[PDB]
Amino acid sequence: MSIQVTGIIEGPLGTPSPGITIRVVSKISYRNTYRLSTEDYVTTTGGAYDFQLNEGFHKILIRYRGASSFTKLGDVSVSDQTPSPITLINLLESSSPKALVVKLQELADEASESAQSASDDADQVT
Amino acid sequence: SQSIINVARYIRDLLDYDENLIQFDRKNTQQSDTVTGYIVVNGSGVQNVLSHGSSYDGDAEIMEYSKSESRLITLEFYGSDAYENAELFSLLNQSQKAKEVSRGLGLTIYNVSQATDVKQLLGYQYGNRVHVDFNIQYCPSVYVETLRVDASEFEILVD
Amino acid sequence: SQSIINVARYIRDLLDYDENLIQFDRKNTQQSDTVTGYIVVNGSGVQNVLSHGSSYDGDAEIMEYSKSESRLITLEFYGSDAYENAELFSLLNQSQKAKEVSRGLGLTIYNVSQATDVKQLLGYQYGNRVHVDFNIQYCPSVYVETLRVDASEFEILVD
Amino acid sequence: NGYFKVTSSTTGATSLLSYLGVATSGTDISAVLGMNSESGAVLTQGTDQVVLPAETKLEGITAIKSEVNIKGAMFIDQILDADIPGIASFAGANNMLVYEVFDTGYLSKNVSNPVWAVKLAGQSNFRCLLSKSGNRKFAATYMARMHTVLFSGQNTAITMQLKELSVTAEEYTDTEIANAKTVGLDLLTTIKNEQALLTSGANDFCDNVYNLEAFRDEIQTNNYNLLKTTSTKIPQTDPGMDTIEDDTEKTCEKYVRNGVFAPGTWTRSDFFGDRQQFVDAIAQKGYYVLIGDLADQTTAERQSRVSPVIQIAVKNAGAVHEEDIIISVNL
Amino acid sequence: SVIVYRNNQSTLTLNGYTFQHLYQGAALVLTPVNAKTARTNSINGGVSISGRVDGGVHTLAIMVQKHSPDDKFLNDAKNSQEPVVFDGSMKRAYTESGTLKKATTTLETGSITTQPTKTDNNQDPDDSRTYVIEFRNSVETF
Amino acid sequence: SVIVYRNNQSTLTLNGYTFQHLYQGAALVLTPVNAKTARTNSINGGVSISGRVDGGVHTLAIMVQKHSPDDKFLNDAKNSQEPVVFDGSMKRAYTESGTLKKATTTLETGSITTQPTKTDNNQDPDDSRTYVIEFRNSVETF
Amino acid sequence: SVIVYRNNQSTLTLNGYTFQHLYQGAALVLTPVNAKTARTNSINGGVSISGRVDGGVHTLAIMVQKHSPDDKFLNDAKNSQEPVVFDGSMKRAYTESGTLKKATTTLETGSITTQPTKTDNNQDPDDSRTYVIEFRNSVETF
Repeated sequence: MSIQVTGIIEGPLGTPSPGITIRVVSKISYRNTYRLSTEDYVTTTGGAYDFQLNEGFHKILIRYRGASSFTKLGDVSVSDQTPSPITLINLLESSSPKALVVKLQELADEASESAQSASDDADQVT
Repeated sequence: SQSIINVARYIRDLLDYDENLIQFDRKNTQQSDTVTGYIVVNGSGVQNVLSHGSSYDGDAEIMEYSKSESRLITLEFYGSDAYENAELFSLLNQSQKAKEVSRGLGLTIYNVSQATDVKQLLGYQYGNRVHVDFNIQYCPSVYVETLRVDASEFEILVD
Repeated sequence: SQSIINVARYIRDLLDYDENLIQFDRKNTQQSDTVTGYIVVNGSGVQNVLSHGSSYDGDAEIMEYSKSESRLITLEFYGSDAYENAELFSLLNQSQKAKEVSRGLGLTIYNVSQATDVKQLLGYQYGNRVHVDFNIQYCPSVYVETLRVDASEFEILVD
Repeated sequence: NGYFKVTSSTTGATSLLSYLGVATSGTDISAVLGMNSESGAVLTQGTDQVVLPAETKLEGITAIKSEVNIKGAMFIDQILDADIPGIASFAGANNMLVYEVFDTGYLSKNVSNPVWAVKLAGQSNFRCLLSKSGNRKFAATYMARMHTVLFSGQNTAITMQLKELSVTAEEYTDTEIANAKTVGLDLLTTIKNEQALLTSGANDFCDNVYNLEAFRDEIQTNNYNLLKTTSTKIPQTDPGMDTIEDDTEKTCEKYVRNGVFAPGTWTRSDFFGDRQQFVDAIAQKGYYVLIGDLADQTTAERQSRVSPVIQIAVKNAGAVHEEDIIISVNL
Repeated sequence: SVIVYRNNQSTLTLNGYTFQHLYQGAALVLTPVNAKTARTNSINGGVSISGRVDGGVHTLAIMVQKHSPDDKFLNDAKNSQEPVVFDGSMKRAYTESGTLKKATTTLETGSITTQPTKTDNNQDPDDSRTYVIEFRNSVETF
Repeated sequence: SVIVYRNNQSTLTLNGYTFQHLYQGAALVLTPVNAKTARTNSINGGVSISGRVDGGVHTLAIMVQKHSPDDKFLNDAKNSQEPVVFDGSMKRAYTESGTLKKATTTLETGSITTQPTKTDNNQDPDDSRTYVIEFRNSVETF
Repeated sequence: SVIVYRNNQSTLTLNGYTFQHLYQGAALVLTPVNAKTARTNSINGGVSISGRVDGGVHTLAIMVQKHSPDDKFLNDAKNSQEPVVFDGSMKRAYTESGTLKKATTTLETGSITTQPTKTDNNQDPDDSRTYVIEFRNSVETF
């Protein structure tokens, strides 16, 4: 299921400012290469962030309201195996590798479920 | 981005040639065992743009910034069988096999322009090395979530 | 003067990219941690002038010496993600985002002309480095407190 | 006419609910017949009994434009005075003309006189006409004479000063000729034993109001069909905003090359953008379209998918109605 | 004077269709085919000024991608049974000093007048479809 | 827009015979000999649009190997007793974004119009037989 | 296609005399002075094909050594009382794939038409006598 990353902005992310803003640009491979979809999230008091996140390739940026530009928190690849209740600093550590091509081979499971659907569709005719 | 890797793909399965024996370019990679005929897709040539398209889609509403361009990517064949892997490439480039395998590689493929057997000074010895030239033309793209205009309210005035 | 810093601004918030990761040019600045993809606005290209305007204002009476000119400023992207920050720039340069954010930057922005993946000899190793070219055109100005002429007395003569 | 009507013999509170369904006893015709429940089909269930709608008002004209999109309206009867301001406001709001006649009784500058009320109110779309006989037919030949214009030819913007009409003129003396001229009415009278229709300028000129109205409606429609039927939806790209500016600029071209607007100096003081470009374009092109920048529009209305408010400024072409000339005799 | 443009190239649109695949490298160009006024000049400080009827007649050379929506539009225009009139505008946005002005140039009834010289190479890539729409009135205003 | 071609050069075939020995370096080229519509332009915003009868008349310059099956076909065409009409097509395959489209250009009744300038050198190799088949209708569609 | 020539240059012979002192660097060149067929083209898909009477008329520019047996022959031809007709052939040998073919081009009644521009230098050696024999029929066959 879709994940929900939350925590308190601490450490290298900066001081827990009660107005800090984050921005995720998702690279959803749309038709030919991909489409980038932006979304900006803000934080409650005490520097607290709490927000759900879809699966796929997300680039996270951080900046403070009234600042001059963002800061590159970095890339990440949320997959169907990352923990759901996780902090952002922790997730930033699980950046996207180039295993994606091996990941593409998870289509074997899809092939199998298609095979089982074909079987349990065909058999009932009797 | 992906263009050089794509032409590497095309040369990978036009010559029916190995993964580990095609290295890219002026990266860091050791050429051990000179006779192991390598192929490298030298992309050092300047890629120059040609046009900057901009298309827009209506229903699944996003738009599409494109940039057609071309680069004189050269191919350097190494190894004792450099000459053959030069010629046999320099000649199959415009066959069925090539023109049929470069299906989805979003990358045109022009004719081989010229060749050269410029070897490399391997330290008091000469290792076989051949360059073949051919302009390659492709077009990277990106998609952006803009949004359309559904109407336009406005007012006029007159003397 | 301000032009290079302005194009640095434009590239700062077209790529939504960091302050500290855009350094200017052939200044003194250390490129530590090669993978930290930098961007530098190389202004070493000769800027050539085009015209020297001269306007004059009447009531708040001062005048205005202008000088339109252009320079082939290049952009060098570094870091493991150099290629992307090249292409993704080389293609967003002519979008909404750019053409909408360069509001007050008194600086036109032409199309990206050409690219190159000329790397840098980092001492027995190759660090990713890509140049993209685009002529930039701007016009510095200065204002001077001259003063107008309210009348002109004079005399004539005849044979 | 391609419609299949099925009506029960009984009238009143009898329902043909079914959309032809399906019988298990044969091969259906319902699906191919196009009157299935899923298929779009109007099924006006039988009313209970005879119904007696109360008498509406002439204001009920709201219904007519609700269904036909007419632009020039009439009424067989004379419009009673108390309804005059209401129908005038309706004309101003629903963007059409309404021609009406009055007898000589309404010849005054008095507020109690409804037509002068229209003039002082600026209800310029409510055109007022004069007939001593009260010849309501005079409206017809009037409506039938103004609207003959194509808005695509070279020069087609016509006034109505002295245009042939299809109703007998009447007899007036001078004083009410002048009064009608100065209170907005129009006169169909005799000049040199001929039909002579004279318009007025107290209320806005017939040519002017009709031209402006067709112009505004045409701008609206060209902008609309640029935007939802062109099949390539135009963005908020600055190129796209320029496209939407060019659409209205092109229509303005169509109108200056039509006879409605001509280049000239701008008399008014109010303007937009900046005086210099404004007056320059009007004096040269006869129109000026300046579209608000995407910048000046907040994100709140951007997500509303509405462009900035375009501002177009036009100048009418002068129509000769009067000529005054003086001739001396050097002997 | 001090001047800076938004809108890199003059954004252009004919028949309510906007050109968005412009061959980089000076695609659009407007050329005045004729003068603005011919004169006959007689003796002793006398001339006659007459603005020709071919005043604004301007040819617009467009360079577009070899097979693009823009070239699709121009081509479908070229191959119509009845030659399609072209009306529209070429314009740029530009901020004079701080004030934002728009420099527009209308383009009245025009048509194809030189087809692209369709060239296809192998040595070198060439996607250069150059149409020439030559109108009659091209009035710049600003 | 985004675009990529299969088929390096526009694959070409006249009279059901396909050209397969094309001199590398921009062999084929299509040139429009004339306009698509001439106009007469009168006063005060008035023009007249007339598509000429020479609309599609296009010359196709072909460069072929000095003595090749393609040059054999073209030469045998050139030396026929009765000049041989040429009908056929120039076309390319190309994938727009993901969709595969084909851009075709018919070539109606045409004929030789400039023989190759037969040049033979010794300094330098030259196998450059350039024919020019100029048709009357060359309609590109896509 | 695969092709290789014997006979470096097209061995040439006029009036049973063979040219053997050919200025190196593209001595021979055959130019078609005219078209092969002119056409008139009328409305709605109609053309008329007419092969001209000047079909094969080809000029052959020959470059020979300043004073050579070949230039002696050409000169004695040039200075004859009655201009001497030229008949002969230009041809090459060439092996297509393995098969040996011969590509011949006849040259019918022809004559001098441009004398060499006799230039003598001191800076630099120049032995470049360029004659132009322009025939009427030049039919290549192979």
